[PDB]
Amino acid sequence: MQIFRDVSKLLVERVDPKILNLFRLLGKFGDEVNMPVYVVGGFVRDLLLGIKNLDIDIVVEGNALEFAEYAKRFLPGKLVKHDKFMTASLFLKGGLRIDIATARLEYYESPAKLPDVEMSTIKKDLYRRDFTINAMAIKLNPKDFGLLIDFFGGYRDLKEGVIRVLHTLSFVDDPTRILRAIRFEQRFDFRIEETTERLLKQAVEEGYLERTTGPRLRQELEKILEEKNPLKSIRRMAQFDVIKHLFPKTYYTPSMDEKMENLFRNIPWVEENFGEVDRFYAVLHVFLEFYDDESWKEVRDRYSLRRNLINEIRHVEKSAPALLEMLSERVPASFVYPLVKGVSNETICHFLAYLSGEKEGLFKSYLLKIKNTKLEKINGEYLIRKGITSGKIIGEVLEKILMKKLDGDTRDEEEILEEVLASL
Repeated sequence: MQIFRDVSKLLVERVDPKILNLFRLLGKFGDEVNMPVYVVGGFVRDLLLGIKNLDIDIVVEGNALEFAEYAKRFLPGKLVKHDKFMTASLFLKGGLRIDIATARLEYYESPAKLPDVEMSTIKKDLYRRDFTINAMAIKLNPKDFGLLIDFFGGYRDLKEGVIRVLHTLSFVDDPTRILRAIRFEQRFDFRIEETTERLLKQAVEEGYLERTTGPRLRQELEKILEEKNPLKSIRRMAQFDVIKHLFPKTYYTPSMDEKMENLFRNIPWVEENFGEVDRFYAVLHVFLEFYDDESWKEVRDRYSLRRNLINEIRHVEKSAPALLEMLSERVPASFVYPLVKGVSNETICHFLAYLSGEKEGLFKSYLLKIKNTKLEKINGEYLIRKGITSGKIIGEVLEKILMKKLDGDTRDEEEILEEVLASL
């Protein structure tokens, strides 16, 4: 099994020359300060897959700051230190930005957060990363420029479309990789090789997800949501029984899957007509239907959710059956007003998770009819106080006019006279 391979030709072929020359310079600085320099990770994966990947991620076997400082005086830019054991970024005025980190090992005392010491060679720094396809480096120092360093069978695992962990305790160490594996599985068209699959299942069914902290998990979750085909990933989690270990009161059923399918289908039509949609919460609107208060507080606290969220979910889960019936009978827009009156985009999606076909089509417009062509034109409360006093009664009036209007009457101030007649 080949570890070292000359990928020089491939780099000159695929990488922008302005940037290739930079990699060269960096290598050269490495020698001039006696640090081995490497580009690592996704960039190398992406190169070999022939996938554009612009950013530059540098690993040095030495002091990151020394190197960034040295680099800085030949590459005019802004040098930010960081809070990471030895991490810096040089922001070049030309636009692009260099990340620079010291090669590090991770040792795990428990299945939580690892000890780090720089006291690592590049080997150890690669050995601690998640999957073989992400654990590859290319050396930038002049004599070794364009050398693929692949300790773990990553090149081969690309050509076989495989997601494979680097050692046996990989999931137990960081159970966050359970979600990450699915994510890169759907992101390329990859499969989780047998052995690692078994490892994944053990970790899932032995409590490892619960043993990890909420925030870490949430973040890998949002990341899944922003990937290309989230629904695939979600179904993959369910295939692996992950969802229930993430949310102990949610059961992923053919019923839930349908809603979830409707959900995603309709989500962009909502970002389209209504603005930004937090996909994490949209998905929770479904996951968390029918949660009891204590099951909720447990989940609300583990992942850090808004307190009101259970209220909004409950509004949809409770009003959903009524909503279907109203869309069956082509009831007037005025009748679905109270259900969506001033609700979150996420709640909207959640309503859309229940429908398809004609009901979706109608509801979709009723919604647009509300978004716009809402909006009183002339009538204020103060257009009303010229003829009529307070107070609940004027508001009542304004909404009746709004409402007769939603079904729609294009003119006006007949509507007021018209409905004050109704009031008698």
